[PDB]
Amino acid sequence: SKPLLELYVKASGIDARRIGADLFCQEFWMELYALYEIGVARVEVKTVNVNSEAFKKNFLGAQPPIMIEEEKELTYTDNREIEGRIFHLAKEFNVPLFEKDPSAEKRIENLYRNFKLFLRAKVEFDKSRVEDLPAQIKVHYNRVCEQLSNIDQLLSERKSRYLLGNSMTEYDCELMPRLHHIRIIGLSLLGFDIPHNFTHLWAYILTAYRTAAFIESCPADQDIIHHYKEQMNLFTNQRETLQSPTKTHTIPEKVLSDIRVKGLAP
Amino acid sequence: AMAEAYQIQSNGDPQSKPLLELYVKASGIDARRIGADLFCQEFWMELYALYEIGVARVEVKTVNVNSEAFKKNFLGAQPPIMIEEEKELTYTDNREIEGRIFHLAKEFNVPLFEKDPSAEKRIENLYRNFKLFLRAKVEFDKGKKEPSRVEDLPAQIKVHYNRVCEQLSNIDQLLSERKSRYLLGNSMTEYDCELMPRLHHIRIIGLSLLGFDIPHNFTHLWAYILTAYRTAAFIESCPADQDIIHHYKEQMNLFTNQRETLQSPTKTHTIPEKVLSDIRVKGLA
Ligand SMILES: [Ca+2]
Ligand SMILES: [Ca+2]
Repeated sequence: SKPLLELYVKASGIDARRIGADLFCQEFWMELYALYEIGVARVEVKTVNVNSEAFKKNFLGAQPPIMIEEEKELTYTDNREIEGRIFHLAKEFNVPLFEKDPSAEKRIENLYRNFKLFLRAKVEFDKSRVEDLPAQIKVHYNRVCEQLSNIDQLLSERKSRYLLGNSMTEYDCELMPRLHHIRIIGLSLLGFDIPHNFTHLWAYILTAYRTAAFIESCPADQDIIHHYKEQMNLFTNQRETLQSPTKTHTIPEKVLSDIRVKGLAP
Repeated sequence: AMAEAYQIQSNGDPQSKPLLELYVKASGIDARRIGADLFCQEFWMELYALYEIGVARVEVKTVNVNSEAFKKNFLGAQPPIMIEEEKELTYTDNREIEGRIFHLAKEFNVPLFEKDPSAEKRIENLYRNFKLFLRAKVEFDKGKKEPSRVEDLPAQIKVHYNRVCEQLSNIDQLLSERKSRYLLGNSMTEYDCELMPRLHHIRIIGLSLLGFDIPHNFTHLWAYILTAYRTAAFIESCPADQDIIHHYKEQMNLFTNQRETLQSPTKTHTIPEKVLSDIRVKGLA
């Protein structure tokens, strides 16, 4: 007597059995998990290879995320449609999953925008150590750090476990995957981690790594790395290809100590 | 506001108003031609509404989604994508693109966005049944040199066609009761930006591939299609017939020979004769 929603997510380009690193797939999967956890929806998630013939013919060129509600004969291929259906369901069963917060919206966009500029600038430059970067590349790195600081500041003013309060919202479903992508790509491709002095931001990342919605929907490190390399036309050798999948959900020991001192975790 | 209007010296530079660039999926036959992506046409129509009244500057550019530069520049995002360079902003997600256009429409008192669950259901139900019929008939005709006529189809294929006609009929009925130029009233809204391209796709694909026209007795609907073919927002953003056909062929994996690949592009915006008369004799145009 509760709706079944099937979510199609883009598969890893390395192994089509593994979930890929599309951020919009993780956003909706997180939302759906939040409804699933509390018995408001039935949810199946399926991986798909977007280059496949059956995929193209079945969705006429739509890309994941795609959500299906067969009991209603409804296919939601557009992100507006998927969000609207999940919002309707959240609202129906009084689940506080959606809120409007222009501050979060701006912080999220601006962080990832600067991340993308830095990723491209540094990869092209390296075709190095961040400390040694010349001004014209280093400025992109600094701007990423500035946005990370801004979110640290926001979390520090709010004193909240999640971005808007003590419960998860659509904005965590967007920011947490972006932060984790920033970490994984930072450490592997760019030469940096999130600055250790941003204790609130790190506490929020710990919160992500303790949130079942995030954990269950999180791609392996190798699949995050391949996602960006593939779109950037960066070669991935077979050693890399064959790496057994891992999920790096660790916090630096000194950061964990700082989190305890300031009381930023349970 | 007039009192206030007398107290504002708002500048007269075309470069005052926001510049929004829309990247649209190109034709897979000739990448210089606009493709048939329905979300691209929806937002282009909305941008044109704002463009034509001087609310925004708008440029449109076609892209081969398979190009290395496009993949690298937008990290896998697909058209439609909207750029507002002067704000350093890139809207890659349809929620973001709509959000920005919605904001601007509101800010300048433009009645472009409304909420209507009648309209939203009718649009979805029409295109859903069209897609079912497209897929069912294409598969039925596999291994035949001459395609089947719709009138000869067995019940489990023909039902999708009948459901298409039912939904077209439902929309005709809604328009007849509303007596409006556009779907919701006198002004183009986002729902027109969704239905008019869908209707035109259905008309072109019906005549060219599936063996049917939008029924000629649906006079109010045909009047609304005529409205489309007289709305600059629609006309300017409308792909050529060959690119609409190719769009569905390339995903339905159907064969495009050298000839229709070399077919010179045309845009068929023609109402049937008796239908145009019916429209005139009811004053629907
Ligand atoms: Ca989608
Ligand atoms: Ca898009």
